[PDB]
Amino acid sequence: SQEVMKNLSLNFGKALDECKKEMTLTDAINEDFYNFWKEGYEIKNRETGCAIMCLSTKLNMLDPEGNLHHGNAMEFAKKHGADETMAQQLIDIVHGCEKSTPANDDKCIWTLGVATCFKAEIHKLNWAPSMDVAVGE
Amino acid sequence: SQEVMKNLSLNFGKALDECKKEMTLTDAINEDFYNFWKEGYEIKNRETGCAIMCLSTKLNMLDPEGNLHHGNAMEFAKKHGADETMAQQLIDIVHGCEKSTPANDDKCIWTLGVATCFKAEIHKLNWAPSMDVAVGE
Ligand SMILES: CCC/C=C\C=C\CCCCCCCCCO
Ligand SMILES: CCC/C=C\C=C\CCCCCCCCCO
Repeated sequence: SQEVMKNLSLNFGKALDECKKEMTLTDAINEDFYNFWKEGYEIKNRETGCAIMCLSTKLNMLDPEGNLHHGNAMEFAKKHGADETMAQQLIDIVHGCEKSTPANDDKCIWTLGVATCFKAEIHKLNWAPSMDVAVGE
Repeated sequence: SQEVMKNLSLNFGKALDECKKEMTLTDAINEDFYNFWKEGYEIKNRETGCAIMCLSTKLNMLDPEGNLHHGNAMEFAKKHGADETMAQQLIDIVHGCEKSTPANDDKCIWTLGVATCFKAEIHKLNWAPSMDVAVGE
Protein backbone atom coordinates (compact mmCIF):
# COMPACT_ATOMS: atom_id res chain seq x y z
CA SER A 1 0.00 0.00 0.00
CA GLN A 2 1.06 3.58 -0.71
CA GLU A 3 0.44 4.58 2.87
CA VAL A 4 2.80 1.96 4.29
CA MET A 5 5.34 2.71 1.62
CA LYS A 6 5.31 6.38 2.72
CA ASN A 7 5.89 5.40 6.38
CA LEU A 8 8.68 2.95 5.43
CA SER A 9 10.21 5.56 3.20
CA LEU A 10 10.26 8.26 5.84
CA ASN A 11 11.64 5.88 8.54
CA PHE A 12 14.32 4.52 6.13
CA GLY A 13 15.49 8.06 5.32
CA LYS A 14 15.66 9.43 8.88
CA ALA A 15 19.40 8.86 9.30
CA LEU A 16 20.30 10.42 5.92
CA ASP A 17 21.78 13.51 7.56
CA GLU A 18 23.96 11.31 9.77
CA CYS A 19 25.14 9.28 6.74
CA LYS A 20 25.76 12.46 4.73
CA LYS A 21 28.11 13.84 7.36
CA GLU A 22 29.84 10.56 8.19
CA MET A 23 30.51 9.63 4.53
CA THR A 24 31.17 13.17 3.29
CA LEU A 25 28.60 12.76 0.46
CA THR A 26 27.95 15.70 -1.81
CA ASP A 27 24.58 17.45 -2.31
CA ALA A 28 24.21 15.58 -5.59
CA ILE A 29 22.12 13.00 -3.62
CA ASN A 30 19.53 15.63 -2.67
CA GLU A 31 17.67 15.58 -6.00
CA ASP A 32 17.58 11.76 -5.97
CA PHE A 33 16.02 11.60 -2.52
CA TYR A 34 13.68 14.52 -3.21
CA ASN A 35 12.52 12.75 -6.39
CA PHE A 36 12.83 9.16 -5.16
CA TRP A 37 9.19 8.14 -5.79
CA LYS A 38 8.58 10.25 -8.95
CA GLU A 39 7.68 7.83 -11.62
CA GLY A 40 10.15 8.05 -14.50
CA TYR A 41 12.80 9.99 -12.49
CA GLU A 42 16.08 8.11 -13.06
CA ILE A 43 18.35 7.81 -10.02
CA LYS A 44 21.87 7.74 -11.49
CA ASN A 45 24.31 9.21 -8.91
CA ARG A 46 26.74 6.60 -7.50
CA GLU A 47 26.76 8.48 -4.17
CA THR A 48 23.05 7.82 -3.75
CA GLY A 49 23.96 4.12 -3.81
CA CYS A 50 26.50 4.89 -1.12
CA ALA A 51 23.83 6.77 0.89
CA ILE A 52 21.28 3.95 0.60
CA MET A 53 23.90 1.42 1.70
CA CYS A 54 24.73 3.54 4.76
CA LEU A 55 21.05 3.84 5.61
CA SER A 56 20.55 0.09 5.40
CA THR A 57 23.68 -0.54 7.43
CA LYS A 58 22.49 1.76 10.18
CA LEU A 59 19.13 -0.07 10.38
CA ASN A 60 21.03 -3.41 10.59
CA MET A 61 19.41 -4.49 7.34
CA LEU A 62 22.53 -5.90 5.64
CA ASP A 63 24.43 -9.16 5.93
CA PRO A 64 28.19 -9.40 5.57
CA GLU A 65 27.91 -10.03 1.79
CA GLY A 66 25.88 -6.77 1.45
CA ASN A 67 22.57 -8.57 0.76
CA LEU A 68 19.43 -7.82 2.74
CA HIS A 69 19.11 -9.43 6.13
CA HIS A 70 15.60 -10.91 5.94
CA GLY A 71 14.99 -10.93 9.70
CA ASN A 72 15.72 -7.27 10.26
CA ALA A 73 14.03 -6.13 7.03
CA MET A 74 10.88 -8.01 8.10
CA GLU A 75 11.11 -6.49 11.54
CA PHE A 76 11.58 -3.00 10.03
CA ALA A 77 8.68 -3.47 7.64
CA LYS A 78 6.42 -4.67 10.47
CA LYS A 79 7.50 -1.88 12.82
CA HIS A 80 6.35 0.72 10.31
CA GLY A 81 3.04 -0.86 9.51
CA ALA A 82 3.26 -3.65 6.98
CA ASP A 83 1.46 -6.86 7.61
CA GLU A 84 3.26 -10.15 7.17
CA THR A 85 2.31 -10.51 3.51
CA MET A 86 3.19 -6.99 2.49
CA ALA A 87 6.42 -7.28 4.49
CA GLN A 88 7.31 -10.52 2.71
CA GLN A 89 6.40 -9.09 -0.67
CA LEU A 90 8.89 -6.23 -0.10
CA ILE A 91 11.62 -8.64 1.01
CA ASP A 92 10.97 -10.67 -2.12
CA ILE A 93 11.36 -7.60 -4.36
CA VAL A 94 14.69 -6.66 -2.76
CA HIS A 95 15.86 -10.29 -2.85
CA GLY A 96 14.72 -10.64 -6.53
CA CYS A 97 16.51 -7.41 -7.37
CA GLU A 98 19.71 -8.69 -5.77
CA LYS A 99 19.60 -11.76 -8.08
CA SER A 100 18.38 -9.91 -11.22
CA THR A 101 20.95 -7.09 -11.31
CA PRO A 102 24.52 -7.67 -12.53
CA ALA A 103 27.08 -8.46 -9.84
CA ASN A 104 29.38 -5.46 -9.27
CA ASP A 105 32.33 -5.16 -6.82
CA ASP A 106 31.71 -1.47 -6.44
CA LYS A 107 29.09 -1.79 -3.64
CA CYS A 108 27.70 1.77 -4.16
CA ILE A 109 26.88 1.15 -7.83
CA TRP A 110 25.54 -2.31 -7.03
CA THR A 111 23.30 -0.91 -4.26
CA LEU A 112 22.04 1.75 -6.66
CA GLY A 113 21.14 -1.00 -9.10
CA VAL A 114 19.20 -2.85 -6.43
CA ALA A 115 17.46 0.35 -5.36
CA THR A 116 16.45 1.30 -8.95
CA CYS A 117 15.09 -2.18 -9.55
CA PHE A 118 13.14 -2.01 -6.22
CA LYS A 119 11.65 1.41 -7.15
CA ALA A 120 10.48 0.12 -10.48
CA GLU A 121 8.81 -2.93 -8.95
CA ILE A 122 7.00 -0.71 -6.38
CA HIS A 123 5.74 1.52 -9.19
CA LYS A 124 4.44 -1.63 -10.91
CA LEU A 125 2.49 -2.61 -7.79
CA ASN A 126 1.06 0.95 -7.69
CA TRP A 127 2.59 1.23 -4.21
CA ALA A 128 4.77 4.28 -4.87
CA PRO A 129 3.59 7.05 -2.55
CA SER A 130 2.96 10.75 -3.22
CA MET A 131 5.26 12.35 -0.60
CA ASP A 132 4.44 15.73 1.07
CA VAL A 133 7.95 15.64 2.61
CA ALA A 134 11.09 14.19 0.98
CA VAL A 135 12.90 11.02 1.98
CA GLY A 136 15.73 12.02 4.26
CA GLU A 137 14.29 15.42 5.16
CA SER B 1 18.38 -8.80 21.59
CA GLN B 2 20.88 -8.93 18.68
CA GLU B 3 23.17 -6.56 20.53
CA VAL B 4 23.30 -8.94 23.49
CA MET B 5 23.71 -11.98 21.26
CA LYS B 6 26.71 -10.19 19.71
CA ASN B 7 28.28 -9.68 23.11
CA LEU B 8 27.64 -13.27 24.15
CA SER B 9 28.93 -14.64 20.81
CA LEU B 10 32.21 -12.64 20.93
CA ASN B 11 32.84 -13.67 24.51
CA PHE B 12 31.82 -17.29 24.31
CA GLY B 13 34.30 -17.84 21.56
CA LYS B 14 37.28 -15.96 23.00
CA ALA B 15 39.19 -19.15 23.92
CA LEU B 16 38.72 -20.88 20.55
CA ASP B 17 42.43 -20.58 19.68
CA GLU B 18 43.21 -21.99 23.12
CA CYS B 19 40.60 -24.65 22.44
CA LYS B 20 42.07 -25.47 18.99
CA LYS B 21 45.61 -25.57 20.37
CA GLU B 22 44.68 -27.89 23.30
CA MET B 23 42.64 -30.45 21.40
CA THR B 24 42.48 -32.05 18.03
CA LEU B 25 41.00 -29.55 15.66
CA THR B 26 41.23 -28.73 12.01
CA ASP B 27 41.04 -25.17 10.75
CA ALA B 28 37.91 -26.43 8.90
CA ILE B 29 35.95 -25.22 11.98
CA ASN B 30 36.91 -21.54 11.31
CA GLU B 31 34.31 -21.37 8.55
CA ASP B 32 31.57 -22.28 11.13
CA PHE B 33 32.76 -19.74 13.75
CA TYR B 34 33.24 -16.88 11.27
CA ASN B 35 29.85 -17.42 9.59
CA PHE B 36 27.86 -18.76 12.57
CA TRP B 37 24.97 -16.35 12.52
CA LYS B 38 24.41 -15.87 8.74
CA GLU B 39 20.84 -16.59 7.83
CA GLY B 40 21.56 -19.05 5.04
CA TYR B 41 24.55 -20.71 6.77
CA GLU B 42 24.47 -24.21 8.38
CA ILE B 43 27.21 -25.04 10.90
CA LYS B 44 28.66 -28.24 9.55
CA ASN B 45 31.99 -29.49 10.96
CA ARG B 46 32.26 -32.13 13.65
CA GLU B 47 35.10 -30.44 15.51
CA THR B 48 32.95 -27.32 15.78
CA GLY B 49 30.81 -29.55 18.02
CA CYS B 50 34.04 -30.29 19.89
CA ALA B 51 35.06 -26.60 20.01
CA ILE B 52 31.70 -25.65 21.46
CA MET B 53 32.09 -28.28 24.22
CA CYS B 54 35.59 -27.03 25.11
CA LEU B 55 34.38 -23.43 25.20
CA SER B 56 31.41 -24.42 27.33
CA THR B 57 33.51 -26.57 29.60
CA LYS B 58 36.13 -23.81 30.08
CA LEU B 59 33.44 -21.28 30.98
CA ASN B 60 32.06 -23.75 33.50
CA MET B 61 28.75 -23.95 31.67
CA LEU B 62 28.59 -27.75 31.55
CA ASP B 63 27.23 -30.08 34.19
CA PRO B 64 28.36 -33.60 35.12
CA GLU B 65 25.91 -35.23 32.70
CA GLY B 66 27.28 -32.91 29.95
CA ASN B 67 24.13 -30.73 29.93
CA LEU B 68 24.01 -26.93 30.35
CA HIS B 69 24.45 -25.86 34.00
CA HIS B 70 21.63 -23.31 34.31
CA GLY B 71 23.13 -21.37 37.21
CA ASN B 72 26.44 -20.70 35.56
CA ALA B 73 24.85 -20.18 32.14
CA MET B 74 22.68 -17.52 33.74
CA GLU B 75 25.80 -15.85 35.19
CA PHE B 76 27.59 -15.87 31.83
CA ALA B 77 24.54 -14.48 29.99
CA LYS B 78 23.98 -11.69 32.53
CA LYS B 79 27.68 -10.84 32.73
CA HIS B 80 27.54 -10.09 28.99
CA GLY B 81 24.34 -8.03 29.19
CA ALA B 82 21.25 -10.23 28.98
CA ASP B 83 18.50 -9.20 31.42
CA GLU B 84 16.81 -11.95 33.31
CA THR B 85 14.03 -12.50 30.76
CA MET B 86 16.39 -12.94 27.84
CA ALA B 87 18.83 -15.04 29.89
CA GLN B 88 16.08 -17.43 30.93
CA GLN B 89 14.84 -17.61 27.35
CA LEU B 90 18.32 -18.66 26.17
CA ILE B 91 18.57 -21.34 28.91
CA ASP B 92 15.15 -22.68 28.00
CA ILE B 93 16.19 -22.91 24.33
CA VAL B 94 19.33 -24.83 25.20
CA HIS B 95 17.41 -27.09 27.56
CA GLY B 96 14.67 -27.73 24.96
CA CYS B 97 17.37 -28.43 22.34
CA GLU B 98 19.00 -30.95 24.70
CA LYS B 99 15.67 -32.80 24.71
CA SER B 100 14.75 -32.55 21.05
CA THR B 101 18.14 -33.63 19.65
CA PRO B 102 18.53 -37.43 19.13
CA ALA B 103 20.71 -39.08 21.74
CA ASN B 104 24.22 -39.85 20.50
CA ASP B 105 27.42 -41.32 22.03
CA ASP B 106 29.66 -38.99 19.99
CA LYS B 107 29.48 -35.92 22.25
CA CYS B 108 30.98 -33.62 19.59
CA ILE B 109 28.11 -34.60 17.23
CA TRP B 110 25.37 -34.25 19.86
CA THR B 111 26.75 -30.83 20.82
CA LEU B 112 26.63 -29.91 17.11
CA GLY B 113 22.94 -30.88 17.10
CA VAL B 114 22.13 -28.82 20.23
CA ALA B 115 24.03 -25.89 18.77
CA THR B 116 22.22 -26.08 15.43
CA CYS B 117 18.85 -26.26 17.23
CA PHE B 118 19.87 -23.29 19.37
CA LYS B 119 20.88 -21.26 16.28
CA ALA B 120 17.54 -22.07 14.54
CA GLU B 121 15.52 -20.79 17.49
CA ILE B 122 17.61 -17.60 17.76
CA HIS B 123 16.83 -17.02 14.08
CA LYS B 124 13.10 -17.57 14.78
CA LEU B 125 13.25 -14.87 17.47
CA ASN B 126 15.14 -12.50 15.11
CA TRP B 127 17.94 -12.44 17.77
CA ALA B 128 20.80 -13.33 15.35
CA PRO B 129 23.16 -10.39 14.71
CA SER B 130 22.99 -9.28 11.09
CA MET B 131 26.41 -7.90 10.22
CA ASP B 132 28.61 -9.16 13.08
CA VAL B 133 28.00 -12.83 12.64
CA ALA B 134 30.97 -14.64 14.17
CA VAL B 135 31.28 -16.64 17.37
CA GLY B 136 34.61 -15.60 18.85
CA GLU B 137 37.32 -13.48 17.23
C1 LIG C 1 12.69 -3.67 2.93
C2 LIG C 1 11.76 -2.46 3.05
C3 LIG C 1 12.35 -1.20 2.39
C4 LIG C 1 11.57 0.02 2.70
C5 LIG C 1 11.57 1.30 2.32
C6 LIG C 1 12.44 1.89 1.35
C7 LIG C 1 12.43 3.14 0.92
C8 LIG C 1 13.41 3.62 -0.13
C9 LIG C 1 14.72 2.81 -0.04
C10 LIG C 1 14.70 1.61 -0.97
C11 LIG C 1 16.03 0.84 -1.04
C12 LIG C 1 15.89 -0.56 -0.50
C13 LIG C 1 16.99 -1.53 -1.07
C14 LIG C 1 18.14 -1.59 -0.09
C15 LIG C 1 18.98 -2.86 0.15
C16 LIG C 1 20.46 -2.49 0.02
O1 LIG C 1 20.78 -1.34 0.81
C1 LIG D 1 23.10 -19.94 27.20
C2 LIG D 1 24.20 -19.00 26.71
C3 LIG D 1 24.94 -19.19 25.40
C4 LIG D 1 25.49 -17.94 24.80
C5 LIG D 1 26.04 -17.69 23.61
C6 LIG D 1 26.27 -18.57 22.52
C7 LIG D 1 26.81 -18.32 21.30
C8 LIG D 1 26.94 -19.52 20.34
C9 LIG D 1 25.83 -20.56 20.49
C10 LIG D 1 26.36 -21.98 20.81
C11 LIG D 1 25.22 -22.85 21.35
C12 LIG D 1 25.15 -23.07 22.86
C13 LIG D 1 25.36 -24.52 23.28
C14 LIG D 1 25.24 -24.86 24.76
C15 LIG D 1 26.58 -24.89 25.46
C16 LIG D 1 26.72 -24.07 26.73
O1 LIG D 1 27.36 -22.84 26.62
